[PDB]
Amino acid sequence: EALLEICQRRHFLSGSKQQLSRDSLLSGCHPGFGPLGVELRKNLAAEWWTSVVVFREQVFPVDALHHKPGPLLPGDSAFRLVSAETLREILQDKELSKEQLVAFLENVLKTSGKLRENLLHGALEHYVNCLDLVNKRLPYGLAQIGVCFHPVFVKSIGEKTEASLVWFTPPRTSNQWLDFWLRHRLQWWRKFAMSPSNFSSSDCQDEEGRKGNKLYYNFPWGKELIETLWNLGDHELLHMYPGNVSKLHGRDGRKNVVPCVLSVNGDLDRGMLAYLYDSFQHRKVLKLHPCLAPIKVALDVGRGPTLELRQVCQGLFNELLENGISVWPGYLETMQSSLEQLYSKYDEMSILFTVLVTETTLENGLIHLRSRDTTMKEMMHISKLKDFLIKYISSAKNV
Amino acid sequence: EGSEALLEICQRRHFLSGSKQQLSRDSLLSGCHPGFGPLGVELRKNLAAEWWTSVVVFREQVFPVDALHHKPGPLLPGDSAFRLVSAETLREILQDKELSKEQLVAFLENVLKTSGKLRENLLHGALEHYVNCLDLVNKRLPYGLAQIGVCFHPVFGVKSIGEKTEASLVWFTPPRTSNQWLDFWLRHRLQWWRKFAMSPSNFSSSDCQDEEGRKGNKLYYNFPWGKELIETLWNLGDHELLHMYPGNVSKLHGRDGRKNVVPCVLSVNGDLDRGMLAYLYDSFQLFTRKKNLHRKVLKLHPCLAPIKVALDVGRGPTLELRQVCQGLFNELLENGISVWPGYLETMQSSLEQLYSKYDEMSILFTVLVTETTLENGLIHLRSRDTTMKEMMHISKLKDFLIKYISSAKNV
Amino acid sequence: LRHNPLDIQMLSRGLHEQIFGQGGEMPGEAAVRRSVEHLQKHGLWGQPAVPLPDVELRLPPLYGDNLDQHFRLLAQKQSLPYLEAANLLLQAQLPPKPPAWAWAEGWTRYGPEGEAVPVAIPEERALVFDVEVCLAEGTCPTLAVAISPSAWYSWCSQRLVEERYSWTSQLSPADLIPLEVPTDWQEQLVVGHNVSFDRAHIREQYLIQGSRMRFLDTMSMHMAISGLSSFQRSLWIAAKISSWDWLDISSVNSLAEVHRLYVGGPPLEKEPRELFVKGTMKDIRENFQDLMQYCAQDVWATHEVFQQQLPLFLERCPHPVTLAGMLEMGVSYLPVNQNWERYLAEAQGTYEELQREMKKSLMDLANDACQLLSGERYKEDPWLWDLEWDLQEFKQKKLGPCSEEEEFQQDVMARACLQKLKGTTELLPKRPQHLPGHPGWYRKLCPRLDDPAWTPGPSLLSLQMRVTPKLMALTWDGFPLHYSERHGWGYLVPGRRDNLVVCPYRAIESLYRKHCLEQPSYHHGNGPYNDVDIPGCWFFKLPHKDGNSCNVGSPFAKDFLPKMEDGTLQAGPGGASGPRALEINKMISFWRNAHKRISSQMVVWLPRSALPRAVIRHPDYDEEGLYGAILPQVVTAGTITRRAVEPTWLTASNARPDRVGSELKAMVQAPPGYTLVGADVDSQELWIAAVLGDAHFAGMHGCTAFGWMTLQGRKSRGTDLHSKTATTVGISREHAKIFNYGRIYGAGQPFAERLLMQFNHRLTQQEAAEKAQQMYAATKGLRWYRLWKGGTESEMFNKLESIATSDIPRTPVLGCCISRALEPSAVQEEFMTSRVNWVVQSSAVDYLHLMLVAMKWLFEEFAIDGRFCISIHDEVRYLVREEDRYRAALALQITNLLTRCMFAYKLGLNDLPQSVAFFSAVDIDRCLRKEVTMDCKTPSNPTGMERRYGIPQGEALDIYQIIELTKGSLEKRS
DNA sequence: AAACGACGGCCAGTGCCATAT
DNA sequence: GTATGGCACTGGCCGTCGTTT
Ligand SMILES: Nc1ccn([C@H]2C[C@H](O)[C@@H](COP(=O)(O)OP(=O)(O)OP(=O)(O)O)O2)c(=O)n1
Ligand SMILES: [Ca+2]
Ligand SMILES: [Ca+2]
Ligand SMILES: [Ca+2]
Repeated sequence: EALLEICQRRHFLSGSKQQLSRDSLLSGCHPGFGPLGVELRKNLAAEWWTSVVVFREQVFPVDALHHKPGPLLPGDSAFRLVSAETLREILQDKELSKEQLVAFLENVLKTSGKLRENLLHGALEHYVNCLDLVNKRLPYGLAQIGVCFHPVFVKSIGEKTEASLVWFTPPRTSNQWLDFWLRHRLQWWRKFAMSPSNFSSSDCQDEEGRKGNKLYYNFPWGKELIETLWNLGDHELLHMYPGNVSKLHGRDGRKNVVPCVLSVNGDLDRGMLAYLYDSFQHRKVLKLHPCLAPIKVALDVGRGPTLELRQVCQGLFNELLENGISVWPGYLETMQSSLEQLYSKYDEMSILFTVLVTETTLENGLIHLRSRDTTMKEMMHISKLKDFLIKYISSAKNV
Repeated sequence: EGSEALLEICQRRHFLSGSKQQLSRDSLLSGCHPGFGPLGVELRKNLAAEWWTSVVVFREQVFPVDALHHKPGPLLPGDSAFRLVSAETLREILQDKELSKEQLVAFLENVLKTSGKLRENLLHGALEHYVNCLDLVNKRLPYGLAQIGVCFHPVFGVKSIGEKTEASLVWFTPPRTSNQWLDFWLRHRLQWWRKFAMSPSNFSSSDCQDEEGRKGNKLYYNFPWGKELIETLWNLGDHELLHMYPGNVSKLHGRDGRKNVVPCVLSVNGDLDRGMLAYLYDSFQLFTRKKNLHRKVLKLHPCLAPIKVALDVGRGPTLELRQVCQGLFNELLENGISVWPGYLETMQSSLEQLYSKYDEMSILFTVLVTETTLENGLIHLRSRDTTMKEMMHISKLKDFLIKYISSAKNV
Repeated sequence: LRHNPLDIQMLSRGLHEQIFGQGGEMPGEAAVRRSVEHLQKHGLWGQPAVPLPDVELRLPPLYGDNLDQHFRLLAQKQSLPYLEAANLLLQAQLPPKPPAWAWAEGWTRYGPEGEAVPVAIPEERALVFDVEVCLAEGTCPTLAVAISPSAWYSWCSQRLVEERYSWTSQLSPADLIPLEVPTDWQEQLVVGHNVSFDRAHIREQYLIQGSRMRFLDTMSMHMAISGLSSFQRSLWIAAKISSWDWLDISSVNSLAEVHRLYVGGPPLEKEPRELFVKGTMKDIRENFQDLMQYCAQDVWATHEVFQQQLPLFLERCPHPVTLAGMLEMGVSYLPVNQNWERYLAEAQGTYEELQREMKKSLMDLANDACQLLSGERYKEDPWLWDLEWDLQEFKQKKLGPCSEEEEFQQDVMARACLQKLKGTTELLPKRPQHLPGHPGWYRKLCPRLDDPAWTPGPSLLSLQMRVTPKLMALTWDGFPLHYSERHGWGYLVPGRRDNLVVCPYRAIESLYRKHCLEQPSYHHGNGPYNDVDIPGCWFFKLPHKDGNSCNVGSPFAKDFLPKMEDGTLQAGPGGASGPRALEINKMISFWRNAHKRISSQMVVWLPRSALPRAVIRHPDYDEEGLYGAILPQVVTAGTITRRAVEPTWLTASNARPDRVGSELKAMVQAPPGYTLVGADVDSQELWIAAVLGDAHFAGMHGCTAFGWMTLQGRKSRGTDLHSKTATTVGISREHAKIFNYGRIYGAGQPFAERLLMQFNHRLTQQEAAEKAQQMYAATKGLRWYRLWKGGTESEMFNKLESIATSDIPRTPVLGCCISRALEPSAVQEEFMTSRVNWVVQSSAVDYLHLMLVAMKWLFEEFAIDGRFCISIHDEVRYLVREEDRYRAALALQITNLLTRCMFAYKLGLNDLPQSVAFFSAVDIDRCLRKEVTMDCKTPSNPTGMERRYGIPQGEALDIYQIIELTKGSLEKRS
């Protein structure tokens, strides 16, 4: 699709023409993302964190290790670490070889580690200690954004960066919190979209635990899952801590209760791809939301003395960056092409505003401005521009 | 030995994690510890944000990069590194007579040439991306790629794996300026580590040379037991880049002035977990007048302290106090200040223990709302640095805090 | 002829039989017996030493009968054209000044009837030249006036005639004053007052290859003829002990006073409105004519004083050597590159950074002090107990559910309540309180909250405040500091009782324990003052270098840099503590004072077209670099000694690992294809004194004990003068060196007493007197028969006093007469120490002149592509092209030999010891440093010289190594 | 009309230089 | 072997007077 090739050209995706494909992107075995893609993902992660964690008293960060050592369950579908040092000892003595080598596989389970299939287990491991942070107040949660590895079928490894929130609730209000989080997540996904109608939700059933919900984005070929909410309950926590159950008790209504666990897990790579598709729907321009766009404004020079326009651009660049506004230092490039091609390149990169400096800036202080969403040209004084930009973004955040 | 008290405090206030027995110095240094508590995660996030602001945002030719945690495909046999395999395939392989007499010893070679590995450093992915990222600057040779990620290292059933989070910057330069650039970064990075340090003299640097003769520098922090490495800078030339892209040399070219040349590579790699541990050690105390005022507190820098202010209440009309505290909390969060909602707590101890707890948690200020506040909006404010109380009007609180933080960025 | 009768190896036969006379003469046996008796009484006779390898050279042919005539001929040949120019200028008949000065672009010449014509350059053999610079725009010259023996010339820059608000700060030759002629005789002379300043503004003085133009300074001539010492200058200013007849024949170095002295007549008129020092370019554009008239008046006065001085100088320094020496000393040169700028920047940065750290540390201390308020703990601190620890009163006047949707209403309600509370501003008084509750002393450091200059914490706290030393808890020998009114800062001895607040009675004592167990007052120092009545403790002034009755306004002054050992003068805490702040202060002490001078240095960057071809096509040249030079403003004779003076470069300071910005010397870097070949004279002044004494006594080298020890002593075995004295009296080597140099110059016993009391404050005065008496009796000896003899340097002092007491004292080598301000008739037995210092230092100046003349002759004869770079103290450096680096080295060695031979010839000695024949080593390097091996590690240059800039290590060659490298020949065909 | 905070003016000590501008 | 003057810089004390209420 033209969107994919444009993203490849503008350093959103990383790889080559054949390496980048729909299936590879969706499954997580792609070569990786370009710097603009990384910036977009970082912005999306920051928005997720501020929406979920910052403005809540019962959400805390958690640090889960990418692997779980020690003996594990045998015979399941998940990646494991083959013994590293063992590859050096066997090459100087054979233990009779032959049909007892099958037991070697069992020996793998005696020592092999495992990669992080999901962030749920790591968060669950911290429940007992993190329960103290809230003085055993039963409703509290743990959030984390991290990478996870999945088998793909010779097998392959698919990497997915996912944001996971584990929410502990009383069993009496688990469903209420479930649909509350459903509403909040759906609104958050709709927030930045140019057409929120393409984000949908559905309700799903399971034999164990309780009901759950799935969030889908309608890509041009069909609906694709991007996040799931599951009301797991108490089986996992009880299994992880057999024996004296009292250690798992939180406080609700002045009485002790074993918490119910809900999990909210969303794939950020899928969300980033969905937003890229959304912001692209007779000129090829990516109208990414101002909050999520990786680069806001681009600077350039005009006809005149170089060692003055360059200094003006340097000053404007420093001023814009000092206030947290990302900038594209286009002033460093020579006048290699016409202005229209520069406008088109910035439109494809999703640059919000384009700044043109000219000798008239030196003569009068005026600077030419172009807006991504309107294509109309304007003139503004330099000392104002900074403030104006912030206002714009601020409005986009409040609207 | 203050190493025991410091770590007990660090565990208690959820900077670290795990039981008391498990935690130890060796585990922390090796990277095999259970992990960091929420305060530790917030401290690491602050440190990463400061590093990114100092390294990436302000420069015209530094870009982010993402490197996969694993590298698939064949590799050089003999490294003995861990290999990735799915348990779903750990029984179908040997079923029904697949050379089951003695070739299973030679199957180790298959293990060396069938499965990938977990990346040990962020350099390799950046070197892979170099060619594609070269288009970002129309081949202007001086440019960098930065990334903060997690790496895995074997450590000594018999051996285990330790995970360390590290920030890496690969800077491609003209060869002639290479050495100069080294020094430049050697200064900048070092100053950064001195920026937030209470004792910047404890951070030190040394010069070193590779057995191949290449130059480099090592950055150390002086823990109570000795010097520990926290960051390294190496000049790598074109060796790794040339090998990774055999054949046509010209395709690696970039512009230095008006000369097309293959860049020299400079790798800067710092360990963020070790940096956070060093900063925690530095902020602790570690004489005559100290015999009386033995307060235990972690003087983290305001730019790094995970929590800025803490909110609580006095005894009185609960609903009104709760409403005003909720409003203040919303206002403070809206402006980017992190607040500890202590007004939700039911306590059984005096203000002294509250102050001690907030000090060990490194809370910059503590704001108290009292009955009399309802009359005039004057709240009590106590400062971590001074421990002296003041009366301040609510209508301005927010602004003042911002001001304070802002000054900390520059001063 | 390889050993003199005293079994001391002498010069080799081949060299002795071609430098000196083959016949010569030998001392009588009676003198040898007297010398033997002297040596054996002192106990040195039986100490034979292994001989050094012999040396043979085909020295270049000399001129005349002996060395003296050779040097005279060389100096006269060097100085003839410049004396011709000076004589031409001396007979000048200056026409009248032009009726109206011109508003033109460059040089203009004024003839009869006021006609003005533009010219490229004056094109005159001699000139008197003055320049004026406007400090408002930098250092670029503004306008200048010159006079030849035939016409007047005036010059002005484009920065005056044309107006524009942008001019590049980096200086270039395109804006300097052009004087030299292109390629009427090549030699040219320029005269002026403080002529180095004018030279600094000349276009062609910055070229790498030297030029034949030379500069004679009126100020140096005045210093030589009728200069004054510092004490004499102070008394002369005070007037405008026993004899005052010297005032009418001397004055200060100002041009006005000099013209008043030599010429007399109506005084000179200044400009009360100093349009150059404090005006602007517009003021100059408005007051052009008056400024030009004042400049012409100054030039006329300079010409008159030169007329009146030149014969006097030619009479008081007959020897041609001195004039050539001054001429060559007046053409110093220091190359630099872009690195220089970097250095400055880096140093400045480091400075600022350290200051910030220091400030931060202090602020931290302030915070840590506030807690002491609790429980009145401050009342027990032996430092802060007496501060204003007052706290003021504040002032006044005038079951878990789940949230539903639409909770936004709850947030709006909370926001409305917050807004309702925000409006309760009617009760607050408008005039706010300032940080109540905080101690008043802390509040003094806190800026007002409402100001736009507010900063968090006690940001106003800084060094020089009385609070800072109290906070650091500083101590002196473990005794805490304190401030009073009968003195500035002092220290507190806690051993007092009998009611001499209860804190000082018991709390302070413990501190001393922690220092006494870690190693009527019983402690002795400046002296107690019962006017200060702190209970149970004595107050002692910090010894001021100016003696008692003076108040020390800060314990961080310059004279307190020595501080104490690591076990005192510090506090236990670590980060942000007193020790680290003291270290920072010590680090930045040098830069704090020297930064203005160092950064103000004038630098001119040569364009590519100006570079010699050897640099353009050198493989080690980068097209993107900058190459420039600094021409130091050293005055050839800035002291009555005739010793050169300059505050920036001619200093004993060198790179140190503890001081920031100390690598300044290392930043003088030779351009590609060039090296700095130089050497340090081995114990110059001590050897001069030794040979003087030896010639006085018996005419044999080493006949006196001082000369013996000077020859047979080695630093590596501790037998040299400095180490021997240090091990005999018990002090550091540097302190012993200072003491020895002070004693050599005629300093008496009280000077030694005061200096050795300063070096260690523990030593009492009643024993310091004994120390000084014993040491001087060992060195000097008893005065006369009853009521010098018996000393190791008795004969040296006898000769120095005899020559100083002569009717017209003169240097024993070249014969330059002492200044008229110090003649025995004028002073009448006053300023004797000044004359004793002068004789030795002027002999050193003569030695330097001889070195310069010999080096110039050798370079000219053998076409050595080099140039004199600089001379600092007793070390000399030349900028020599790389290919000749070895040849020049040999020349230097040769010079040394001849020079020493010359010094031996004029005293009546016909031998020279082999020990002092040649330089111990010759240094070859591309930068200036004490040794070619040190990397110059400094806080501002932590990675070292080699790592950062790329300067490798140099070489330190011996005589034999140079001989084998050159085959003992200076010819290019070798 | 009473208490206060702010401030040009004065004093002391330190550092640099007897000179050019 | 005695040491005066002037200039730039910072800190501390002061008595006088507008502002608030
Ligand atoms: N108290 C002093 C000491 C030295 N000088 C001068 C004389 C020379 O110009 C130079 C001598 O300094 P060194 O450090 O080079 O002296 P030595 O050669 O005597 O020292 P060492 O034996 O330590 O090499 O400084 C001086 O005027 N007053
Ligand atoms: Ca002049
Ligand atoms: Ca003049
Ligand atoms: Ca020396």
